[PDB]
Amino acid sequence: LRQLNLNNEWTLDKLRQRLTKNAQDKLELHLFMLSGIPDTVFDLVELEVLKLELIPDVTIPPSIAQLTGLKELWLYHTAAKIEAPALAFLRENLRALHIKFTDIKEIPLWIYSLKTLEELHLTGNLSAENNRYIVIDGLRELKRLKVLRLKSNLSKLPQVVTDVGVHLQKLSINNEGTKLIVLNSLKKMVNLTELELIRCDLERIPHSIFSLHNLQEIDLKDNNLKTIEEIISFQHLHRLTCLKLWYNHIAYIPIQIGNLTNLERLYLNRNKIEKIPTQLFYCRKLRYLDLSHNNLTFLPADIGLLQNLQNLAVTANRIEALPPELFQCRKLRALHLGNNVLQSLPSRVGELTNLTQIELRGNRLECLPVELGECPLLKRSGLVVEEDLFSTLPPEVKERLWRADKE
Amino acid sequence: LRQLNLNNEWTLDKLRQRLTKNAQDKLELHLFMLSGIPDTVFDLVELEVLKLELIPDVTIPPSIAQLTGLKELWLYHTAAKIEAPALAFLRENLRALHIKFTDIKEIPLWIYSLKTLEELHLTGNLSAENNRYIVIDGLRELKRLKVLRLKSNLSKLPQVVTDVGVHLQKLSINNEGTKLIVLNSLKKMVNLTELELIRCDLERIPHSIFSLHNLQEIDLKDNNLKTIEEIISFQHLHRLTCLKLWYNHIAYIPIQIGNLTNLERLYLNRNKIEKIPTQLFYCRKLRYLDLSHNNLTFLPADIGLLQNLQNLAVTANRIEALPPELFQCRKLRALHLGNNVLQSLPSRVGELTNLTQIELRGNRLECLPVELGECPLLKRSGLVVEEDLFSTLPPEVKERLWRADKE
Amino acid sequence: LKQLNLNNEWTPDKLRQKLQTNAHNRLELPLIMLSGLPDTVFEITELQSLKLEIIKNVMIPATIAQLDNLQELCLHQCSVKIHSAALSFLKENLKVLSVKFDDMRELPPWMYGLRNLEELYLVGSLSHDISKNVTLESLRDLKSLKILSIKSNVSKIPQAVVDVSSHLQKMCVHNDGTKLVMLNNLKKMTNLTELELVHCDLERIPHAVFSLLSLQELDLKENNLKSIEEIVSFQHLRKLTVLKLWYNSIAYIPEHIKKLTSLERLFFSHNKVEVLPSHLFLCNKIRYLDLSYNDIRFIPPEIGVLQSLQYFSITCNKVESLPDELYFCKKLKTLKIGKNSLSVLSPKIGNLLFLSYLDIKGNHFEVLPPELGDCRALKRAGLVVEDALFETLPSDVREQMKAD
Repeated sequence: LRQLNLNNEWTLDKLRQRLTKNAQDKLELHLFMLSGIPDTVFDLVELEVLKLELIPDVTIPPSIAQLTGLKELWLYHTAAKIEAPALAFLRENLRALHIKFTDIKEIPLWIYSLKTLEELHLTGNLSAENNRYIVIDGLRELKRLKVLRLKSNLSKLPQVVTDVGVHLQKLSINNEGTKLIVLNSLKKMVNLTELELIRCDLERIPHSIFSLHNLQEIDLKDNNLKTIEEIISFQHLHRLTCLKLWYNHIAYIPIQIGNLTNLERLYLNRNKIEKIPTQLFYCRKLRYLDLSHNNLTFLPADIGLLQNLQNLAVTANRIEALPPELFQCRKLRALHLGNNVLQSLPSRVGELTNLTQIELRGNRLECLPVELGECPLLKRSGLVVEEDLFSTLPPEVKERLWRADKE
Repeated sequence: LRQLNLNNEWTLDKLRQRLTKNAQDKLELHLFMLSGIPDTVFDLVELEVLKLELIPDVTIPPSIAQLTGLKELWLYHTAAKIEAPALAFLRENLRALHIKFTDIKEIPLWIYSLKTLEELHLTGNLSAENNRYIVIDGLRELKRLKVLRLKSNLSKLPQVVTDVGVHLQKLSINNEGTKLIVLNSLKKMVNLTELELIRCDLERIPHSIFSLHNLQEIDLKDNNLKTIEEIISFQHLHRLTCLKLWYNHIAYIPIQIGNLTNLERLYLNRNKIEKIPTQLFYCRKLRYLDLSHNNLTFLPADIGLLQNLQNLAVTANRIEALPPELFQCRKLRALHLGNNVLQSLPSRVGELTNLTQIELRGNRLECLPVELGECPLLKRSGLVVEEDLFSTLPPEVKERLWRADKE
Repeated sequence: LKQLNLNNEWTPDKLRQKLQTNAHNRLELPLIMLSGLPDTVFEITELQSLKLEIIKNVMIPATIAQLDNLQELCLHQCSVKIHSAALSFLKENLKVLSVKFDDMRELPPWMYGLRNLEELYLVGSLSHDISKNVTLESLRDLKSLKILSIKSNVSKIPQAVVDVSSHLQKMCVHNDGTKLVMLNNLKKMTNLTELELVHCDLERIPHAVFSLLSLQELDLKENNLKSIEEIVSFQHLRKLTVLKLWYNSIAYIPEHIKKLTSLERLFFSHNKVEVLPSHLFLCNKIRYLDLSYNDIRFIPPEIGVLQSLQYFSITCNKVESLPDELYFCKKLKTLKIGKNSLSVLSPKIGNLLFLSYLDIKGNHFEVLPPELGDCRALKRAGLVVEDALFETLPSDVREQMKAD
């Protein structure tokens, strides 16, 4: 009766108004804390990502044949039983499955039978006595798996991912404070383009990343990296373009980062770096130089050489004066200067054209110069600043910026 | 009473609302999960593809004789019962018939008396214990059959299939990760003009393929081919117009494959090809080409030799520029060059007025050249250009682009 | 049941779409007109501030421990209680507070129990029984309090202010028409740098303000100061660079301002000064001199010493004659002479290479000279002139400032 009633109450139009969109611009539906799953949800055709959160012991009806645009099944603490025609349909249609569970028995055993699945997000402890990676020993049946997110407190990386990683292209491992004994086991895992070791408390960069060659996006967030001196060997990685060495204990940058000419985004924010060596400023390909929440006191003039820089975020630093050479780079799109100790912003910012959002609120800025209104694409939403600082601009220039807010 | 309720529930107007069209541009009517078949759905003479997916207790009255365009019967998981007058009507109008079945349980029995249909599809495991391809032995009365497509995970090649296929034109075999033991038994299959082997995981080209002089299309998609050393024996054939070795791991394509002049369409995308040789492009009438998701580091010389082409797929490789090699081609219409490290578009691509599409989903272009403003034929909907990249064109050029989008 | 209904009423999606930014550039939740806090607030762990507006008898759970990014609270008319582990977490995490008390109970006694407090904004309506506030005298617990903005009727300065004499750096009062007395407390400020006594009903400069020894910015706005006379001891405020004395009734500036040679920001606008002194111009260090809407008759020719002056707002004054000595100073960047009593504009203006602001609206002029094209840093948007006088310019002179 309750399942039938849930099918009855959850009408089609209220589901249509319940539809949302995700970060991937796919139609979305979050089912949170229901007795079962409505059949009118399964009657939908435009839905792309359905989100099953806290659904106790439901069975998937075969009416999922109507859910043709369904590609991402999101399973949060949901013990799901499956019908055979719906199992075949999900085998031939479903391509992204995220599994969060509190018990290792909560993960469905039919996820191994899926063949069109490429993205898996196993968040929750896979490491248990006699169930340590033996439950997921069935991901050998998975063939096209390319994204394998593991927020699972893994003490040591599984041998099963060493077996699978020939075809794996992304390995996001979050242990939330447990160190990996990598043992250079990623050599058999040759097809990775992205590696996101987040909150692993590694305290040092392992040599498995160095043995690999195909990586282009390396994230070592919150690994407690006190020293990053190994990066001299990173010239071996000819394809890396995003070295996200943020949220670590990095206090300095070795000069061998100048050998890394292939970097495009260098996310060093929320670190303890106090001085930028000029060798880091050799890399012409840097586009997103985020050094926010750090100990930088001055900005070198060689930043004018970095012509491809777009978003220079030095938020909450000790930079007192911006050099004029900072405005030599004309591609600055988002100058995040907030929470700094900038005494005065030079008028050379009027030469910049790509600037769309500049952050000056929270600074020692005495007054806003008139030339700040010379940027065409800048608007009030982009120009976030204190109201009295906004009032320093001429009412005709203020009219121009208020019009950019309006028009 | 049940049929009366179904007739009232599914009115003629409701069916017209559900009237869709398939890939063959034929009128489809997806009837799924109904307790009974309707009569108004047979009242509509416009229907061409009668779809019956998972509809139990099916007993088709002679009002199916009311259908005029009925040449397709997609009966999936459907046990169809048809009277003699309606069966005789099917014996003069029905042409194509797709069956989805769970072994013998959902296989119709009236299909053998049908002798005037021309197409047929099958799907469902057939190699059962003590019943090795014994359930498909009744397809001998079908003389006008021309198209037979199979996806039945065959562990071995059925001898009944070899006996049946005498009057066959198109045959596609899908094993979804199972070995296909041809064992040189396809030499009898002389009448085959298209042979598709999708996911046969062969890792070797069977020697029976080299005996058929009617095959224009050879398809070996997802066969996990690494070293193609059997194309030397393909020199005996003089009918293959398009090889399909895509979604494989072919590290390199040997020299001898440049001796096939009759080849007109190369689908080799998502492979392991590192450098494609110039000698391979001695065949210059490669109208269609698929080489995306590969490891090409530069576009080689004898692309300049190519003249009788219409597209090249260069998506996701390591090519930096459009060289004069692609610029000696004067008939390209679609460029699949997205998410690449393509540094720039040189000038002569602005002479390519007959440019249906470009693909630039993440490419590293500095800016679109003004020579692209030389072609008003390419419209904003016609080409796929990033918004930040598209806006760099002159305001007159951008206004003309939006105008031609309206015009 | 109220909390159960509230949790169902306010789903985490609704609070996520409610998210916005505050005036301190922090992620703030503006919870306004509610019965209590929802339990789905703490699922947004990226939050940095909550604005609680008129949400009384609220009990904060320990689940606030999930708000790791939280560093600010803004309590607006909220009689909020907290739980012990939540109290410890906000003691170990919070930095900024801003509590408004329309009623005394809306000011919570728990908020002084923290020690990681840096900035406090004590807006509200304090009773005149100020020394009885033992809740105030708990600011000695705060070992990092540097900003203290009390927007309330502070008649007598608390000894709570005495207990935070050293660690405080910004001190702000909006006394709102009440005389500020018991000066010995403000004498006890040792390391205070910014004193913001806005409308403390000060009939002159208090001796407490002058007993400051480490001040850097003094604001006596809307304080009816009679004179600036004790300045023989402003020389000990060598750290002072900002003097904010506008919207006042001062009628003269004596020579004594020569004592401070580090003065940069000087505010004397909307005052009762009828003639600007020359001994004010004798100081040359002054870079910011604000005298808008004053009653100044004329500028003595000693203003040529003021070369470092980058801001001389004499706009909307009574000034009829402007000497040529002011145009000798080329560093003047922000110059406003709008709505003044001038007759003609000086042709010699081209030496002002760094001149972004020029405002001449409302003032009577006969003919705009071509020498307005001689200004280099001038901009058409920066040169606020009427459309009729915009017509009375040569086309090349128009394009000189119009074309960027």
